[PDB]
This record gives sequence, C-alpha cells and structure tokens, in this order.
Amino acid sequence: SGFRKMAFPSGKVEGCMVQVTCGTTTLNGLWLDDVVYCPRHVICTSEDMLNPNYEDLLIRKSNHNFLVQAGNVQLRVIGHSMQNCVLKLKVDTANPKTPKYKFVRIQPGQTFSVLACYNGSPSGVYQCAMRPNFTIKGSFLNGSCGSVGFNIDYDCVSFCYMHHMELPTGVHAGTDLEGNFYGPFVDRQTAQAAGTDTTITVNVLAWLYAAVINGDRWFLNRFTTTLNDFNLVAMKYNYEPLTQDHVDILGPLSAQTGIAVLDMCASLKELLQNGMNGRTILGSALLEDEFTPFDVVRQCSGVTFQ
Amino acid sequence: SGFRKMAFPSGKVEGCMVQVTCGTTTLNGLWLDDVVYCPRHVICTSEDMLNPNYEDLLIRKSNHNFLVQAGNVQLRVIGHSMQNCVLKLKVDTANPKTPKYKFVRIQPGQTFSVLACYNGSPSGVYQCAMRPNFTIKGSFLNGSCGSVGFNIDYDCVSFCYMHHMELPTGVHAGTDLEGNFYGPFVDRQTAQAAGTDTTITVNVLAWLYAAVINGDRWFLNRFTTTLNDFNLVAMKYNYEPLTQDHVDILGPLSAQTGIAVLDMCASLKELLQNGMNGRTILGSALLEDEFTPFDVVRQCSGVTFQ
Ligand SMILES: */C(=C/C(=O)N1CCN(CC2CCN(c3cc4c(cc3F)C(=O)N([C@@H]3CCC(=O)NC3=O)C4=O)CC2)CC1)[C@H](C[C@H]1CCNC1=O)NC(=O)[C@@H](CC(C)C)NC(=O)OCc1ccccc1
Ligand SMILES: */C(=C/C(=O)N1CCN(CC2CCN(c3cc4c(cc3F)C(=O)N([C@@H]3CCC(=O)NC3=O)C4=O)CC2)CC1)[C@H](C[C@H]1CCNC1=O)NC(=O)[C@@H](CC(C)C)NC(=O)OCc1ccccc1
Repeated sequence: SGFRKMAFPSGKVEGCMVQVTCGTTTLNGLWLDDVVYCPRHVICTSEDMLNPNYEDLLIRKSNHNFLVQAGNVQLRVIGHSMQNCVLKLKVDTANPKTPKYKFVRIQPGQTFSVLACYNGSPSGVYQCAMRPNFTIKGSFLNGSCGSVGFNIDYDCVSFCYMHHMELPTGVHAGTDLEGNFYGPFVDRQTAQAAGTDTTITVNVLAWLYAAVINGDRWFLNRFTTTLNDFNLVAMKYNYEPLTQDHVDILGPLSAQTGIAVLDMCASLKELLQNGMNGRTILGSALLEDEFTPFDVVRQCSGVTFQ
Repeated sequence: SGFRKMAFPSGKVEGCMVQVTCGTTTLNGLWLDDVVYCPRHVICTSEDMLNPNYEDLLIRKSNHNFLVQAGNVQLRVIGHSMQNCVLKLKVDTANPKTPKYKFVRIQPGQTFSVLACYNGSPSGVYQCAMRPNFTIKGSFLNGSCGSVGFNIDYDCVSFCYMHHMELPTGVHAGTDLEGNFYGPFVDRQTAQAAGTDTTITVNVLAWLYAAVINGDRWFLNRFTTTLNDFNLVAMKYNYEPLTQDHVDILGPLSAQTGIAVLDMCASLKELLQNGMNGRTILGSALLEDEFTPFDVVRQCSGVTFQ
C-alpha cells in the first residue's frame, strides 16, 4: 500500500536528450528520428529576449550556426525550420535510441513526467500537472529549457511538454512539441500573467478516494450533496466545476470504495469549509489536486512499463 | 527557480531489472555483472512466510528451481547462495547494461530514489528518505519486492535499498544490497514495530533554507537561539537533536542565504510552537524533512548526470 507522487521511468527519454548551442546560448533538444526539437529562443541573445523578431533573427542563422552534441558526438545539421515556438533541426543521423513515440497536446488537469536536463544531460525526474491556467509548478534553473514532459503507454512515449519560461509568479510555461504554448504566453522576456489558478476538483476527489483506499478516513462525513450544490461551493473556493463526465471518470474508484461520488463531494465541501483541523491526508496538510483518477488507479493496480 | 521532490533519472537501473520466479512466487531481481540479487523470501510459500526456516527451505531448492527472465530472454542459473536476507543467483551471462555501481549502506535521514517494479518491469520512480527509525514511506504493492533504491554520482549508481516488506503501520522496510535489514526487522509475516518516528531536523532546516532561496519568507522571525535551547524544544516535538556536524553541513546554505543556522533554528522553533497559521511553505502546509542539505543544493546549482 501507500501513495506517492511518482514519475514514469525516464530511460526511454534519457536516450533522446541532446545539447543544442547557437551563438553563446546552450539548452536542451529532443532528438527523435533524424530531427532535433528545441525552443526557438536558442537563437536569442540576452538582449534579444526583451522583444525578439524571431523571423528576422532566424534569417541570420545557417545550418552550421547550430551545434548539436549527443554526449561527445557532434550531429551534423542539414536543415532547420521554425514551427511556432520550436526550432526543428534536421541532422544526418537517426537517433538509434528513438523509442516509439507520439506528440500529444494534453488537456488542463492532466499530469506528466518532467525530465529536467542541463547541457543535454538528465538531472532528475518529477511529476507535474498542466494546471487549469496552463502553467506548471516545476523546478527549472537556467539551462533547463528544452527539458520535456511525457507519458508512457507501455512502450510508447507520448511527449506533451517542452520547457521555455518562468513567469514572475515563479511558475513555469511552455509549449507542446509542435511549439504551441500552453496558455496565453509568448517567448519573450516581458511581464506575463496567468489568470487565477483554480484547483482540479476531479483530481482532489481522486486523491480523497486514494486516501480511503490507503486507510485515511477521518474526513468521511455523513452528508451527501448535489452536483449544482457542491459546485456553488466549488466556485467560492476557486475549484473547477464538476461535471457528469468527472463523475463517470471517478466511477471505478467510487465503485471500489463503495463511496458515491456525491458523498465524497459532501465530504470535500466540509473539508473546504472547516479546514483540516491540523490533521493530514495521505501525509499532506492540504488538498492535493495533481493526481488524476488515472494516476491513483495506476498506483492501486500496479501497472508496469516495458 | 522552484523546488520539487525529484528522483534521479532511472535509465541506468531500468537496464538491470529482471523477473525472478521460484515455485509460484514471482518478484524482481537486480542483475549486475553475472549475478542476480533478490529477496530470499522468493523461496517461501504464503504459508512459509508466517515462520520461515530459510536455511531448511533453501536446501530444497536447486539452481533450476529459479527462473530468471530479462524481457523474453531466460538467464541460465549456474549457482545460488544466501547472503543474509538476499538470495544471490549466479547466471551464465553478464548483464551488458551493467552500469558502474557500488553497494552502500546509507545512514538514517539520507535520501534515495526508488524504481518501483512489478514482474521485473519498471513502473515508476519516486524519492524516499531512510527515516530515523529505519522505515520508508513508499508506494509498494504485491509483486513490488526486489525493487531497489539508489543514488547516482555522475555515472556511478550507488545501490542502497531492496524492498522486502510492509509493516502494520503501512510503512516499508527492507535491506541493503548485502541483505542486511535497515532497522530491527525480519523477513517474516509477523507483527513488527518500528519505534517512534522522529523528524530529521537537519533536513527540515535545509528545506526552510530552500524556501528562503525560492522566496518563501513569512516564517523568518527576529529571534535566535542556542543549540542546547533549540534541542530542548526539538525533543518535545520528537525532532532529532541537532549537532555542530549538522550546522557545518548547512554552512553553504547559511552562507548563501545570509541566515545563521541558529536563527533558522529560532524560526523553526516558533514554527513548531505556533504552527503555520494556515499558511504554506514551498507549497506544503507542514514541515518537510525528506530533503537533505545535498538535495536542496543539487536543486539550486543544477547538477546533471551522465
Ligand atoms: C531557459 C532557457 C534559456 O534560453 N536561457 C537563456 C539564458 N541562460 C543562459 C545564459 C547563461 C549566462 N550567459 C552566458 C552563457 C554562456 C556563456 C556566456 C554567457 F555570458 C558561454 O560562454 N557559454 C558556453 C558555456 C559557458 C562557457 O564558458 N563557454 C560557452 O561558450 C554559455 O553557456 C547568457 C546565457 C539560460 C536560460 C530559461 C528558463 C527559466 C525558467 C526556469 N528557470 C529560467 O531561467 N529562460 C527563459 O525562460 C526566458 C526565455 C526568453 C523569453 C527567450 N524567459 C524567462 O523566464 O525570464 C524570466 C526569468 C528568468 C530566470 C528566472 C526567473 C524568471
Ligand atoms: C513483496 C514481495 C513478495 O514476496 N510477495 C509474495 C506474495 N505476493 C505474491 C502472491 C500473489 C498471489 N499468489 C499467487 C501468485 C501467483 C500464482 C498463484 C498464486 F496463488 C501464479 O500462478 N503466479 C504466476 C503468475 C500468475 C499466474 O497466473 N501463473 C504463475 O505461475 C503467481 O504469481 C501468492 C503469491 C506478492 C508479494 C511484498 C511487499 C508488501 C509491502 C509492499 N506491498 C506488499 O505486499 N511481500 C511482503 O512484504 C511480505 C514478506 C514476507 C515476510 C516473506 N511481508 C508483508 O509485508 O506482509 C504484510 C503485508 C502484506 C501486504 C500488504 C500489507 C502488509
């Protein structure tokens, strides 16, 4: 038993990380087949980043202005092009460790693993949710851009995130692997607001179910509620509104624990209105919203990867 | 910026995981050079585990009673022996993906990465501390035994943990890779007590320093204290007593933040005595003790692995 924030094994993605240098900027790139993907802002100087004209900047760059290194081997760059906010560097060699993979654009509230890298060398792995406001709360230092996020379905890596920025609030922003930002952000060093950060209500409910499965139960009260009633309390606390879709997704956990979803809502409502009274749930003193229903089922069925 | 519980990249350890079956029990083994390490209780039936005589049980087992599988390839077992609570299975093939590695026995309060596995297939990676009472709080289901914990120093994997058991309190227990349990536990299905679980005071202080580095500062008060004075307050809250060794270890963070360690102690003391007043620190509503001074420095310097 027990329940922890857990990242996917990172082996398949480690084999795809490289170092991309242009001028004096170095960051990470993702090397799949004969293409290297990295943030287009590799082409910027510190001065450029205040207000870049990427199209004009890229025009000054040739294939040979891009240095790609895998360990100690230099890849030859035979083509380059800008897709939205990502630069695509064509090389003369297919990565012999390319896993089976997809590019996917994930939905708010979904989770994924980040392999944080510096100089194209993996540093560490942690779990992130795409928050409702299209930021993540990660751990990113200078040189970490180009680090990716991903999910694995058995042997298929689904890439969903590439790291580009930190906002003034200290949270993080980035693109899918087609170079389209999550959220209303742009790859420019200017003040940018993410909206109000709402809580992923369905995720909190899954975690409460997880808690019940791991024997955490003080919080289970004797009330039930309605979808509309709970949601009037959700909005007050900046919780995402709950839908029958969400109820159905929680269906397996509800069916396993024997707790109707609307009963768990009633218990969550009282949690929201009365706080935790200095207690903890699965080892936390606040309500956790970065575990999907899938994340908890995974960790109750013992799904493995190959 | 930002600060997260982060596991080491798991690629080098993934290549060492195999499946070990004996009779009808299946669990994980670690395949390094031409040896496979796994918990000796692979040789037990469900009935055996109530009171096993391992020596008598092992006597009935031959080399051929052990099935070792790497993916779909069966390794041939040419020798077996019991070292403490681990079984060592000699095979006719050296693992071609054996990384550089060490066996180390870690100290209480230190941290390490767990690669949770089932059927010799990696499932996920998370970070654990060897608590002062020699348990860990992990996420382990049936079939997860033989999963290992490790640290990486650049290219060297230091193996320090193999998973064996869950205690009645829901926490986890296991051995070093020489098969010696951490703590007073035995590989038998009987009620076993870990003592009082104390908090790793030095770790909490490192995390408070991390918080300061990431801009969390309400908790910084105007008091200082003495080592003996703080420790009189530590013991009351079941905190580990703080020593000049601990002070020195925090020296780099103290020197970077400009906060004397004893000032941080005074702030921690008031945190302990007055609680958090519904506030949070680095996104948590309680005091975190599973980040070592090394874990926070790592995440402030951007150390990478190769
Ligand atoms: C992600 C990636 C990124 O693009 N950068 C760019 C800046 N930086 C690299 C710096 C490092 C210092 N510097 C420099 C570097 C190098 C040399 C000289 C030099 F002056 C140099 O010679 N070399 C190599 C190696 C060293 C050497 O000796 N010889 C060489 O030839 C150098 O490498 C200039 C370049 C790294 C970051 C970040 C992600 C941030 C969030 C997470 N933490 C972050 O910093 N950059 C951005 O996000 C940035 C994108 C722009 C809009 C284009 N925006 C941003 O987030 O800014 C706000 C911010 C920044 C930091 C913290 C908080 C907020
Ligand atoms: C770690 C490892 C471990 O050794 N075990 C042993 C028991 N279990 C395997 C079971 C599973 C059910 N069962 C069985 C298995 C298989 C077949 C038939 C069958 F009846 C079978 O035919 N096969 C294969 C595959 C299936 C098939 O169709 N054909 C085959 O041939 C089978 O595999 C009997 C064997 C898995 C666990 C755990 C770690 C615990 C902590 C973390 N979660 C845990 O469960 N075991 C222990 O820790 C245990 C060690 C003993 C002291 C020796 N002690 C313990 O923790 O017990 C208390 C406890 C247990 C669970 C939860 C909480 C507390």
